[PDB]
Amino acid sequence: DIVMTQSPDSLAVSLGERVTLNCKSSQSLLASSNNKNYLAWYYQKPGQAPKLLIYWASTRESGVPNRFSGSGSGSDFTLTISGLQAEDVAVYYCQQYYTTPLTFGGGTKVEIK
Amino acid sequence: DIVMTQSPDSLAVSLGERVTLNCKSSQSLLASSNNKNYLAWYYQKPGQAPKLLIYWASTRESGVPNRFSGSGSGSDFTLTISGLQAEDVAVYYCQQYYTTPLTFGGGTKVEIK
Amino acid sequence: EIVLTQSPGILSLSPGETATLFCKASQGGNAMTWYQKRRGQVPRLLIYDTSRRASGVPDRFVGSGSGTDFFLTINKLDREDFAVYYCQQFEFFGLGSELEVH
Amino acid sequence: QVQLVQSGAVIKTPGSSVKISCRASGYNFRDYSIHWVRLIPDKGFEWIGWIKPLWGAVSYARQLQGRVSMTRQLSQDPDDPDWGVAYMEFSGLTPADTAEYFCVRRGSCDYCGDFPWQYWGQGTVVVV
Amino acid sequence: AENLWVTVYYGVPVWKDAETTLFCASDAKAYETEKHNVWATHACVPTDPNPQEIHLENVTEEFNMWKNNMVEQMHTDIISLWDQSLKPCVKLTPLCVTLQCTNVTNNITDDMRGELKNCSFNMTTELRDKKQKVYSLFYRLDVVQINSNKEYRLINCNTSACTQACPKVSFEPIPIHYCAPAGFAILKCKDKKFNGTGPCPSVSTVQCTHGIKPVVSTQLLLNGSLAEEEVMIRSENITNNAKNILVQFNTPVQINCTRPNNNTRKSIRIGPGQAFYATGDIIGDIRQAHCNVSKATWNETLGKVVKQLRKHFGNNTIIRFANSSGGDLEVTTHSFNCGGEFFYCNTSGLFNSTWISNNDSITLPCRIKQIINMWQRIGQCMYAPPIQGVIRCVSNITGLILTRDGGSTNSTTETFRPGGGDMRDNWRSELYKYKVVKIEPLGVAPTRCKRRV
Amino acid sequence: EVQLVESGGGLAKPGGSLRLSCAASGFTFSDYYMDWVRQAPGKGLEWVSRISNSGITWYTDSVRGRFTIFRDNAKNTLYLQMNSLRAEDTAVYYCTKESAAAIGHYWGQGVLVTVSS
Amino acid sequence: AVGIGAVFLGFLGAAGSTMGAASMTLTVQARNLLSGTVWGIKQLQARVLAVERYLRDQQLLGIWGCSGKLICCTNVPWNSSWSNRNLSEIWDNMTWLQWDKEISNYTQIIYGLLEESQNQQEKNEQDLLALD
Amino acid sequence: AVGIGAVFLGFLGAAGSTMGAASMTLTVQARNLLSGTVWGIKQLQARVLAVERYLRDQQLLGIWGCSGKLICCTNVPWNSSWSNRNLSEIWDNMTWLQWDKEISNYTQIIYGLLEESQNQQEKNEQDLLALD
Ligand SMILES: *[C@@H]1O[C@H](CO)[C@@H](O[C@@H]2O[C@H](CO)[C@@H](O[C@@H]3O[C@H](CO[C@H]4O[C@H](CO)[C@@H](O)[C@H](O)[C@@H]4O)[C@@H](O)[C@H](O[C@H]4O[C@H](CO)[C@@H](O)[C@H](O)[C@@H]4O)[C@@H]3O)[C@H](O)[C@H]2NC(C)=O)[C@H](O)[C@H]1NC(C)=O
Ligand SMILES: *[C@@H]1O[C@H](CO)[C@@H](O[C@@H]2O[C@H](CO)[C@@H](O[C@@H]3O[C@H](CO)[C@@H](O)[C@H](O[C@H]4O[C@H](CO)[C@@H](O)[C@H](O)[C@@H]4O)[C@@H]3O)[C@H](O)[C@H]2NC(C)=O)[C@H](O)[C@H]1NC(C)=O
Ligand SMILES: *[C@@H]1O[C@H](CO)[C@@H](O[C@@H]2O[C@H](CO)[C@@H](O[C@@H]3O[C@H](CO)[C@@H](O)[C@H](O[C@H]4O[C@H](CO)[C@@H](O)[C@H](O)[C@@H]4O)[C@@H]3O)[C@H](O)[C@H]2NC(C)=O)[C@H](O)[C@H]1NC(C)=O
Ligand SMILES: *[C@@H]1O[C@H](CO)[C@@H](O[C@@H]2O[C@H](CO)[C@@H](O[C@@H]3O[C@H](CO)[C@@H](O)[C@H](O)[C@@H]3O)[C@H](O)[C@H]2NC(C)=O)[C@H](O)[C@H]1NC(C)=O
Ligand SMILES: *[C@@H]1O[C@H](CO)[C@@H](O[C@@H]2O[C@H](CO)[C@@H](O)[C@H](O)[C@H]2NC(C)=O)[C@H](O)[C@H]1NC(C)=O
Ligand SMILES: *[C@@H]1O[C@H](CO)[C@@H](O[C@@H]2O[C@H](CO)[C@@H](O)[C@H](O)[C@H]2NC(C)=O)[C@H](O)[C@H]1NC(C)=O
Ligand SMILES: *[C@@H]1O[C@H](CO)[C@@H](O[C@@H]2O[C@H](CO)[C@@H](O)[C@H](O)[C@H]2NC(C)=O)[C@H](O)[C@H]1NC(C)=O
Ligand SMILES: *[C@@H]1O[C@H](CO)[C@@H](O[C@@H]2O[C@H](CO)[C@@H](O)[C@H](O)[C@H]2NC(C)=O)[C@H](O)[C@H]1NC(C)=O
Ligand SMILES: *[C@@H]1O[C@H](CO)[C@@H](O[C@@H]2O[C@H](CO)[C@@H](O)[C@H](O)[C@H]2NC(C)=O)[C@H](O)[C@H]1NC(C)=O
Ligand SMILES: *[C@@H]1O[C@H](CO)[C@@H](O[C@@H]2O[C@H](CO)[C@@H](O)[C@H](O)[C@H]2NC(C)=O)[C@H](O)[C@H]1NC(C)=O
Ligand SMILES: *[C@@H]1O[C@H](CO)[C@@H](O[C@@H]2O[C@H](CO)[C@@H](O)[C@H](O)[C@H]2NC(C)=O)[C@H](O)[C@H]1NC(C)=O
Ligand SMILES: *[C@@H]1O[C@H](CO)[C@@H](O)[C@H](O)[C@H]1NC(C)=O
Ligand SMILES: *[C@@H]1O[C@H](CO)[C@@H](O)[C@H](O)[C@H]1NC(C)=O
Ligand SMILES: *[C@@H]1O[C@H](CO)[C@@H](O)[C@H](O)[C@H]1NC(C)=O
Ligand SMILES: *[C@@H]1O[C@H](CO)[C@@H](O)[C@H](O)[C@H]1NC(C)=O
Ligand SMILES: *[C@@H]1O[C@H](CO)[C@@H](O)[C@H](O)[C@H]1NC(C)=O
Repeated sequence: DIVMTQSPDSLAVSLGERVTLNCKSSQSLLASSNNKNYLAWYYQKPGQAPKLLIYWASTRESGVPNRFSGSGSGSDFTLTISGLQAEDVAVYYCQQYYTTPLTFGGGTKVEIK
Repeated sequence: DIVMTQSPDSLAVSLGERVTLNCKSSQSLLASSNNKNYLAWYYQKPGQAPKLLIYWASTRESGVPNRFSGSGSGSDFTLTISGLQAEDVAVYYCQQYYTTPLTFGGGTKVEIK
Repeated sequence: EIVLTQSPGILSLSPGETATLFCKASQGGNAMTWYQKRRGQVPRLLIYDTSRRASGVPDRFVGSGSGTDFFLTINKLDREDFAVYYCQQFEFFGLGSELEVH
Repeated sequence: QVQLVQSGAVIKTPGSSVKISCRASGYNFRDYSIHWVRLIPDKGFEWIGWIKPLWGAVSYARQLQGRVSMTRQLSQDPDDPDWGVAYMEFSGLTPADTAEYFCVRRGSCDYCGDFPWQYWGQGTVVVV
Repeated sequence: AENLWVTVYYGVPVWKDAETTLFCASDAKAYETEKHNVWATHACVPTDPNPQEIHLENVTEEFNMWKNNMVEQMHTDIISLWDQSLKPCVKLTPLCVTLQCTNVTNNITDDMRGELKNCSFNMTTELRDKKQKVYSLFYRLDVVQINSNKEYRLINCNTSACTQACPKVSFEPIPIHYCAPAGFAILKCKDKKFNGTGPCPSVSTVQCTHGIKPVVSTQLLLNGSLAEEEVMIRSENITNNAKNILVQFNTPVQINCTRPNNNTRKSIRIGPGQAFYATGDIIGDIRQAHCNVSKATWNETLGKVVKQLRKHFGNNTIIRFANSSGGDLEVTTHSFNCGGEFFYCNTSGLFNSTWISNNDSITLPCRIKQIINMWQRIGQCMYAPPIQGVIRCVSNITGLILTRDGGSTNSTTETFRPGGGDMRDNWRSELYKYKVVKIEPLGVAPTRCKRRV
Repeated sequence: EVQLVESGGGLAKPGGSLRLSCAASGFTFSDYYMDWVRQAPGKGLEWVSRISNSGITWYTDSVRGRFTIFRDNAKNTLYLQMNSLRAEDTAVYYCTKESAAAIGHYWGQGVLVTVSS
Repeated sequence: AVGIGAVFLGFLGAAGSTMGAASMTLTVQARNLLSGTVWGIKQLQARVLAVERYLRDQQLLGIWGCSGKLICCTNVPWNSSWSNRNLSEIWDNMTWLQWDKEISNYTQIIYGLLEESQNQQEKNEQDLLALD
Repeated sequence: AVGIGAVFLGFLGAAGSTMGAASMTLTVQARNLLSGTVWGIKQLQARVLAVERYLRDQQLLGIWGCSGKLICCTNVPWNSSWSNRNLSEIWDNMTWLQWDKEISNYTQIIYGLLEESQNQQEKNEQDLLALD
């Protein structure tokens, strides 16, 4: 099937400065018909149901402020933060929704150092 | 652009016998879609506004008698008279109306010798 | 001839800071090239076409500016990033902008 | 890889005619121009001149004409055409010509011009 | 009514820039010749000379001859088409042999040199048993001495078997029309003062290009396209010295070129159906091949090009012209083909000028080679057969390909060398007008009508 | 029966301006393209401009946006405004009617414009 | 908006005219879009590229409402977030070369809506025939 | 029978779904059916085989009632000797892969009736225009 591999396992940084994260795909998720690409970047808190952050591999969800950016097309994808908050330091996820079975990423647990 | 070159500069003949005149084009005016060709043979008297003689590179105008013949296709064109009259001895013109800019011929001034 | 002039020259900055290097062209309307030469080593293309990064250079070298004002901005100065910097327009060169450690 | 490998350093007499080669390997040598650029202590980079090695079309710095002469030696075999040897005979050696000389090549990108020199030889130190 | 409804329209005139493969075409008189006496006479479609064009009003497209395509296509196609007229020809495998060369029968001057060597050698006959002894005449530039006795060989004996150019096929230029396929169009710039870069205000679409005679000339591009009213200098970027400057001037400069030596083509039988056409006798005087330009009109055109060069370099600039700095043979001295004969003519009399900001004829000598290494391939040379009689030809110098030297350290002057270099500078001076675009229908636009169900 | 009768001016200083008009009687301006053609004295006739049935103008490549053409369909006339006149504009001007077979089907009488001081 | 005139009115002739005037000559560009030892391969692949492009465009039309109309109307409304400009300042002001750039970003958003509306209209037509 | 869902819904995605549910995605297989020194001949004959097959299918449609509808109805009735099964047990039970085998024998009997009914409807339309 389609293997979704996140490149770091964790990222413990300070608060205020930007970070960046990556998710590689074993298969090019760029739909040639729609010319638009298929990533769901999710955010799960400890003990909470997750929520969407990035849909169509680039576009932020309503309720999410301007400090996130889903970026990249083809096979390798990048979630770039611009400013870290205390509300943000929990697990991110990358998801392909191009085919069945729907597979997720490994989960990069970002916390505060 | 398209250069319209008349081959003689003048033609002074006697009256009653036939003549012939030619106009060469720097570009093939034969429209491949309509399969019909684009010459306006004009006739200007001294001190008068000109009038049409030949349209669609072959067809005579109404009011013009049977003694004229526009002839030829492709790039080189021939106005053949069958009988010269005293009303006819003034300047002929060839015109392409295939493109902009509309260019005319040099003007072969036919008079009586 | 295109007379190139580098404005900071000797600049001493602590590691972890940011550096801004200015190059001044006597004739405008052209691009600018940025090279790095370390001590006793071979020079390396950092920036060509005033903004484009070369192959195998990290992202913190940011070229900017136009006309007669050309900026090379280094962010988060590494220990290896304290060297001499040159700005080339077509066949002419600057005299070197040395970046020393405070 | 793309390698520009020069000859070793040299010590010459005032009035000699030094010759420095530059073996290029790893690419089609008939395509890319080879530039020669020097470095003088307390004077900076000075450009010496380029050569197009397809026909050896040379062009020189204006203040170095009459003294420099560039040639090339191509690869003539259908098996190994990916190498070549550039040459530079710099003549009329003065002690003001004590410098480090460089054969360089432009990058192979679509916005790399002639002068945005990606590849660089290790340089020959010439003391006159 | 303020709600608009979308409508898609088919046949919408709008284009994007695209890269496609244009196809060759020839004139009907060029299509009239047959049997491959020239290159590829039936491979290309016949068309009219000066193909049909219509003018486009109120349109402006930006052009660039330097990042243009289809000069790459024409360069690749002319190289490959040059190669494809050599596969039926004769390889000189049995002629790589020891040449016993003596001087030509001539009053030898010990200061100068004879440019002809009379070389005898063993040639294999049509029978594989018997060999014969036959002599020929070669040039100094085609033979080298291998190490008393004086035995030579050809210079290309250690790189390739040298394919003889077939004497049936000719090398004269015939005009190619580059025609676009369906769905693509070609735009021509009719603007006068257009330097091949930026917006053209007056374009016209055309189905095929105008006639491009393929000339092979390094310096001084011949039989080209003349400029309209003044000299136009064209470059990608003036301040870059490694870019050539293409100078196209208005009235052409008449050049005459000749080999006055009356030669004797002699056939030598190599094998079954294998013939080598060698030089026999030199009938008469041994004279040097040369060219003439007019002194007065060349001084006139140099004044015109200095007048146009002072627009990019200030008025108080001293413009001087010197000869080429060095290289191979055909990058320093201007090469051409005067009817199956490859001349290498010295331009030191032409570019010998200085210009301050305040009935004669130049003779210029030529060399002739018989074997050539066109486009500098790895293993493909070409023998060219000798041709009968005194050979003279008239041509038009249309432009120049100049190169500024690396002016530094307070250059009060700026000097200009001639230089051939790549052949594409020869080809960019003819496709500087045209570009090729992709016509895309199915536009989409709002209007005030909903589809009635 | 269809006459194109012209008017305007004939006396203009070199470097000036003039407006030349053309009234027509015999047909409808809703569906016919109009022209403007001049003849130099002793030289050939040459085209200047063309206007569509709704105001799409076509100019020769010498008048280069100095001349404008306006066809007043309400006041039933054809207009040629000439700003920044040149010495080589001295000619006789003609408004014509275009047919579908050949242009210049009918012909105006002409205005002798002499651009001279 | 067509009148009597004798000039050729050829391919890409009204490319610079306003798009309310180039719409009266669309059969010309539709007509001149299809017909036009080793080189036969190059000519042959150019010809099959031409017919493949023509088939792709006719297929994009055919899965919408119009298959041979060459001017067709549909049931999706013009979202004013796309071009936010008046109706009077497109058909009398701009050209197709200039209107192509202004909705090139919003292209391929529109085409999915066109296919969606045509599929919904086909299933509504099938149900309306089915209830009878 | 279409709803909100974000998955790609691609070519041959609903091949195993029931034929009342694969009918809501037929423009996908219609779209992905045409566009996709010696080997250029093989590639070129593959491309002309593709466009020839597309033209043959569009010609079979075009001589019937629908030329660009992609769902069309006609005037020949379903002979119950062909499949002898209920309407409820085709659109909710079987797939097109399974319905293809069950009328493959009765195929080419149906197509002649389709052409016959379309030719009869064309001549009836011509006569109905002719009497007016
Ligand atoms: C720049 O442009 C000019 C103008 O075209 C070119 O000049 C022509 O060059 C060609 C080839 O170099 C010349 O063709 C050859 O001419 C020789 C002279 O004969 C001429 O005169 C006789 C009598 O009037 C004519 O019958 C004949 O056709 C020529 O017009 C001939 O001896 C040659 O013919 C031989 O070779 C051909 C090859 O196929 C055979 O078919 C013949 O039967 C015969 O064996 C040949 O015809 C041409 O004459 C030149 N024209 C002028 C006006 O000078 C320049 O060459 C060109 N510059 C460059 C660099 O290409
Ligand atoms: C010698 O002259 C030629 C002719 O002008 C010149 O070529 C031009 O180079 C520029 C780059 O230097 C090319 O790129 C363009 O640059 C302009 C202005 O920056 C913009 O329209 C575009 O650049 C934008 O995008 C870049 C990347 O996306 C950004 O880095 C940049 O800041 C801009 O935002 C555009 O790409 C231009 O196409 C050519 N033009 C031609 C006609 O060749 C050449 O650079 C000159 N030589 C030198 C050394 O300057
Ligand atoms: C292209 O053409 C130019 C000229 O048309 C040509 O330049 C000449 O080359 C020769 C050698 O290649 C130069 O050298 C001469 O060679 C003879 C040989 O004996 C010498 O004797 C000459 O010396 C005389 O002149 C000196 C100065 O006047 C005297 O001091 C001396 O006593 C002799 O009288 C001379 O050196 C020749 O000088 C040039 N011509 C010019 C004008 O410089 C060029 O070589 C050609 N290109 C190629 C590639 O061959
Ligand atoms: C450009 O013009 C200059 C000036 O004429 C040329 O320089 C000259 O080049 C020739 C060689 O072609 C030199 O001739 C010499 O002849 C002796 C004879 O034995 C030989 O031993 C030398 O090695 C050399 O070949 C000549 O001295 C030289 N003159 C000067 C003043 O430098 C130059 O060749 C021309 N360039 C081209 C491309 O034609
Ligand atoms: C080239 O050399 C050959 C000899 O190999 C010359 O041919 C001889 O010339 C003499 C003088 O007339 C004759 O007596 C011989 O009979 C010739 N022999 C042959 C085999 O032909 C030839 O004349 C020389 N040609 C030139 C131009 O130098
Ligand atoms: C025949 O050619 C040879 C060269 O292979 C000539 O030998 C030298 O020629 C040069 C210039 O032609 C002279 O400057 C030398 O002096 C010649 N060498 C000798 C030892 O004289 C030779 O002169 C030519 N002629 C004859 C009759 O052998
Ligand atoms: C042509 O072939 C003949 C015979 O194979 C060569 O003549 C021989 O040359 C060598 C070297 O001088 C002598 O030792 C032999 O005695 C010669 N044999 C004969 C039969 O004469 C000759 O060198 C070859 N080349 C030419 C140009 O004649
Ligand atoms: C060729 O002409 C163009 C104008 O059409 C010149 O391009 C402009 O040059 C000026 C400086 O003189 C710049 O400010 C503009 O940005 C340029 N415009 C474009 C579109 O490039 C160009 O310099 C000319 N080139 C030469 C070699 O003369
Ligand atoms: C080149 O030489 C040939 C000799 O082979 C000359 O041809 C001869 O010309 C004369 C009169 O001109 C005739 O009487 C002979 O019959 C010709 N002989 C042959 C074999 O053709 C030719 O004229 C010379 N060419 C030049 C330009 O001088
Ligand atoms: C180049 O050659 C042409 C001939 O092709 C020369 O033109 C001739 O010039 C003479 C006067 O010298 C006239 O009598 C002839 O009528 C001319 N003939 C033609 C066909 O034009 C020209 O003069 C030569 N030019 C040079 C610089 O040598
Ligand atoms: C070089 O250019 C001249 C024009 O400057 C050409 O001469 C014209 O040639 C055409 C046909 O070839 C004639 O119709 C013209 O009357 C000629 N004009 C003049 C002024 O002579 C000439 O053909 C070109 N080629 C050569 C080889 O001279
Ligand atoms: C062929 O021989 C010539 C003459 O000795 C020499 O210059 C050249 O380098 C040789 N080429 C090869 C490929 O050996
Ligand atoms: C040079 O002088 C000419 C006068 O003919 C003028 O048009 C041009 O602008 C001047 N250029 C400069 C750089 O002064
Ligand atoms: C340069 O010109 C002078 C005088 O015009 C001339 O004597 C000299 O021979 C020329 N130089 C060359 C290399 O021909
Ligand atoms: C489409 O995107 C580009 C780049 O973000 C933007 O500049 C442009 O304005 C957009 N198109 C429209 C019609 O807004
Ligand atoms: C078609 O013919 C085969 C072979 O005779 C038969 O088994 C099959 O049942 C037939 N098809 C149908 C739908 O009856």
